[PDB]
Amino acid sequence: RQIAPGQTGKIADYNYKLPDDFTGCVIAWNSNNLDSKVGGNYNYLYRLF
Amino acid sequence: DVVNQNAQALNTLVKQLSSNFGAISSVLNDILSRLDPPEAEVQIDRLIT
Repeated sequence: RQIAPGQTGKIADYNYKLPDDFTGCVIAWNSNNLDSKVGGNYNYLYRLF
Repeated sequence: DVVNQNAQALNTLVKQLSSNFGAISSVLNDILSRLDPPEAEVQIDRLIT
């Protein structure tokens, strides 16, 4: 709910922003059954600052 | 009856300065500097119209 033309945040200010003329689509779905780990899967990382 | 009339016509356009025209307020750049880009697109669309 941050990937939108005109929004900001963890996605659109740091690494991944939409252009103002996004001629695309938005599709997401859950795949937690292949990334679930008891202690946590910390191979996948992101940007905060 | 010519000249004053034209002045009144110009004064008519003077009264077109501070009209809302369906927008939030008639101030252009503050609404440009407060709201979302598509929200500002809607407001400036109303004002230009």
